[PDB]
Amino acid sequence: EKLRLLLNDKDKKSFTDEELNLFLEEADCIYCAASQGWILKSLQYENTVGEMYEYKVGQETYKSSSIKDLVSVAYQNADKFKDMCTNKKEKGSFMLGISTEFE
Amino acid sequence: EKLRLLLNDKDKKSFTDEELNLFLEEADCIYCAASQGWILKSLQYENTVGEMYEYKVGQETYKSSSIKDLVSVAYQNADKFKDMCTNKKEKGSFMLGISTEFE
Amino acid sequence: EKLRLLLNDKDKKSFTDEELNLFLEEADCIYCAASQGWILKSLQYENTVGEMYEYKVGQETYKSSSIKDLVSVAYQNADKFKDMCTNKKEKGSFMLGISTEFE
Amino acid sequence: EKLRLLLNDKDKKSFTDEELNLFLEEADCIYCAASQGWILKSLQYENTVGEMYEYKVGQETYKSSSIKDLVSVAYQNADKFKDMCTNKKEKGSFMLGISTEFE
Amino acid sequence: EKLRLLLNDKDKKSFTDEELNLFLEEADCIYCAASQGWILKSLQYENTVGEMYEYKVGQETYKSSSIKDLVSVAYQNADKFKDMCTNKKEKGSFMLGISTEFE
Amino acid sequence: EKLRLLLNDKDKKSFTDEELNLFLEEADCIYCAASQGWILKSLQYENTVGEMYEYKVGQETYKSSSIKDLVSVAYQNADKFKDMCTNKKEKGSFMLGISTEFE
Amino acid sequence: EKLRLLLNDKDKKSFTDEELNLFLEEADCIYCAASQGWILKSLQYENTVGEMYEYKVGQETYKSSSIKDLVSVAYQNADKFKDMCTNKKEKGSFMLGISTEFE
Amino acid sequence: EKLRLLLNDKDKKSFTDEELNLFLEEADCIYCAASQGWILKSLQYENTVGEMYEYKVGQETYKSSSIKDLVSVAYQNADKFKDMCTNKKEKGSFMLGISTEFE
Amino acid sequence: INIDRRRKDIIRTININPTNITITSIKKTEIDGAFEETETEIKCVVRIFNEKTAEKQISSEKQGTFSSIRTYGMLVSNDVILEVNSRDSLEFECIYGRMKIVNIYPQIVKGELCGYQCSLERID
Amino acid sequence: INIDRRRKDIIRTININPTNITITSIKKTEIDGAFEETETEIKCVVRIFNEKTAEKQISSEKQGTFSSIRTYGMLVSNDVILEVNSRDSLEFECIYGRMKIVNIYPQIVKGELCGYQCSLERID
Repeated sequence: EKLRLLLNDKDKKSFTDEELNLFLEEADCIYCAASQGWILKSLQYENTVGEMYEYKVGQETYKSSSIKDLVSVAYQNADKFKDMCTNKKEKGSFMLGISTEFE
Repeated sequence: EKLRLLLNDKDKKSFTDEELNLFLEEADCIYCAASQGWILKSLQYENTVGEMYEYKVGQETYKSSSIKDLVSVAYQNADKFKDMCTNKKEKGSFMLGISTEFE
Repeated sequence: EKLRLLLNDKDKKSFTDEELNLFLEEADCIYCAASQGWILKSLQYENTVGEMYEYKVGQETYKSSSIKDLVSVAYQNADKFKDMCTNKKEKGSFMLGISTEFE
Repeated sequence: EKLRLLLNDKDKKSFTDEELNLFLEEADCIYCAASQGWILKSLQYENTVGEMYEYKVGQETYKSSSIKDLVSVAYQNADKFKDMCTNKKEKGSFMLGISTEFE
Repeated sequence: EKLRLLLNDKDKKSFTDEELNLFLEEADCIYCAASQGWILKSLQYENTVGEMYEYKVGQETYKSSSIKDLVSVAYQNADKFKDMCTNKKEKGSFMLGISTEFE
Repeated sequence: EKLRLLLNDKDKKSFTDEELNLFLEEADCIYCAASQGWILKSLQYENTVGEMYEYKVGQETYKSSSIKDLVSVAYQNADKFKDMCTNKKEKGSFMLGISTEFE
Repeated sequence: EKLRLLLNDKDKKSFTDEELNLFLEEADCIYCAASQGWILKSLQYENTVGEMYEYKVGQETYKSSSIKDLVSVAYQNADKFKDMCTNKKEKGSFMLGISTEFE
Repeated sequence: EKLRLLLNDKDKKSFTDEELNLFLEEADCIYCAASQGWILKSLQYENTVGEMYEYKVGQETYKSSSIKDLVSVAYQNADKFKDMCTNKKEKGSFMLGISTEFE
Repeated sequence: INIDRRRKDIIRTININPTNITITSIKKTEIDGAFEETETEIKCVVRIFNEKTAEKQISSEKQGTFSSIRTYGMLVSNDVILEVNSRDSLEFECIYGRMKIVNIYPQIVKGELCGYQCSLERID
Repeated sequence: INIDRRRKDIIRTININPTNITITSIKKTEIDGAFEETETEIKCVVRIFNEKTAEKQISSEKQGTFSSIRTYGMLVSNDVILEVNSRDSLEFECIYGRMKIVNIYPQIVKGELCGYQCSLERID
């Protein structure tokens, strides 16, 4: 199932199936749709991990990766998926003939 | 619904949908509207993170990404959307024929 | 309403309405007016957030973004609005003919 | 077994056999499957290390490599396998004859 | 009003209005006057920040941007106004004719 | 009054009026004289703010801009006044026409 | 014994013997096999020395080399063995006497 | 007066009047004398700051600019005086005629 | 520092993690060589935080047993004037023991009060 | 700080090195000027950590000898409400000596409780 593959290309439940179907309809190849999904997922880090990357309270301190690093990783994933899709699409160089009638 | 697609292309709760419709009617492609809206979103951070980006109270220390980093990610989102729109609009090179009158 | 659109494109309550009308008078395109407004808003940071960017008192430490970061972000916003206006007005390259009268 | 060789060529316990067979049937050479699977593995780090990469509890402190380093090594593995596949397919330069027809 | 425009461009009321009028008399354009006034304003930061920019008394610790950063923003403002005036005065390239004499 | 204009082009009560009018006699353009005064003022920082830029006594810490930063700012001011003088005197490029007598 | 030579080149007790035989069967030159083994050994560091490179507990702080340094050194070893293999295969430049039949 | 003009042009009360006069008869223009005297003053800092540039006694802490920064500013002063003197001597380009002899 | 900067900082800090409080003030006044107590109540939104890693003291005797700890600080805005003396007290009902305002550090800028930094005993 | 992050952090860090326990609560209630005790038990998965470096105090007199150290902390999620008081106690039979919850710091975010930071004595 294409949608299951796309979820496995995006670490599963952050979107709902309607968005995934819309992405698949956006581009025929799954990897371009996955790249677009990754770009859109990079937006959602503003809520998943807010700007507060580090905090200390009581005897506990937790230092999460800042939002810039996470979006950088998301864009890197999107770029890799786009490159893989173009690799699937792009063909090599060619040389062909020419002919025009004459009399 | 293109309004819903835009609200997906941004975060959902920080704007009134009427000015989103204003953006939508101000530009044909929705991605340009989303990019402009992301710049508008970037404008907000001067209050949130400009005033105070890391503070300490007693034993509690809270840190968040600077205004530079948050504005950087917001501009990155806007420029990625602009590039996506331009690639949707662009077309490859061509080779056309010339023809002029003569007798 | 043009004034509301400027007051959203340029964050609100730093300026007064007659000043905004003067800005819109200075340039027909709203984005040039917003760019100028942002540039003259960056000057306000000398008062809203003085040179004192960090201070510890008692058991509270607050670290605001320095004036250089805020004014740099304001200049980025101004440059982005100028770029948006130039993209709005600019037309592409194109050929034309020449015709010289001759007996 | 090709599936066994793939499970060796990347980590072993983190994926079900179905999606590995999916990778195997996606591309002919197993190294391409290993590279794609390594990128898919690299996706996982948004949860494990993105949410927290170093934390302190009482006198206990724990630090781990940030998400940037982990995805860097994962992408390095994927790219190395891609290069390995291409070199396996690579062939040297050649010099061939031409044969037209004439009478 | 010209004096009010200068008092707005330059941050309001650090200098006597009479020498502001002197600046206005120096150059007709308001923007050149504002740029020169901003350099003159930058001159004063020596007293404010040169001899002390971060100090600590008892528990209280106060820090402010160095003299170099404040002078940098002030010079950036002056240079920006200079650029604005020059672009206001500039004119595009164009082609012209020639007409000599002969008999 | 030229002397007051110079005492505003460089901060006050550090030079006696004989030095000021000597500078003015040295160069008609008051900005060149102000640049000369500013470079000569840069030497004063050896006394006004000695090499000791930071010290702590008891529970009272003071940190001042180093002498290098102050002289750098003074030289920057002198260069800006020199540039203003050059922009005042300099005229643009232009063509001429030669004519030589001949029989 | 070739397997002993590889298990001394590629450090021992990581892989079992049959896959070493597979490595040797994959490439006649033992150094290419050792490079292959090293690149596949670099994946083992994800388990032997996890992402957690440093920790403190009680009165024991242990700082180990991060996974990035270990995998980088493994790649250095693989590249060194690849270069040594190519050095074994390498032959110098050549010039030969071309000829062709003719009447 | 040349001796007084030099004692102004270099920071006062560091050299005997004999040495200053020696500089005066050394070079025609007083600015070259000031530059050389500034180099000679720069020589002094080895004793003042080479042996100690930041010390701490008890609670009290004292820091000063390193010898590198101080000799740097002194050399900057000397070099700037030298350049200013050369610029005073500097003259622009010229076009001159030629007049040979011929019967 | 400006007064408005401090006001913004304290109000923001209180509003990150505010808690509604009902401080009950019991002021002792000398009357004929003894005290007459006038109990008054006030309400203030307040942020509570850890200032010290202190240890819980227990004081058991024939008068009774009570255990207090000095861990928790407290930060409150300028909206209400507070004063704690030997003869005055300010306490309130937190669900985890009653807190008691031991000391009040008034955050003053240029002689203008802008908020109180405070320290508490959480009397169990 | 959004509360969900605090909850996720506490649940994770508990799950990094969890230990099952059976906290037994003995709550004294005043009855006719004396205490009536009601013993209850609760189970929680909890992480135990060092929070101080301290020496083992030893108390030895005619009542009996017991030695306690006040180094170990504790971190427990929001799943169960805990209260330790002058009249209430919480203990659990961990091997290597009985543990006793001296103090409970409640981790509150915007007035909603999402875990307790906690301190222990290891009564040998």
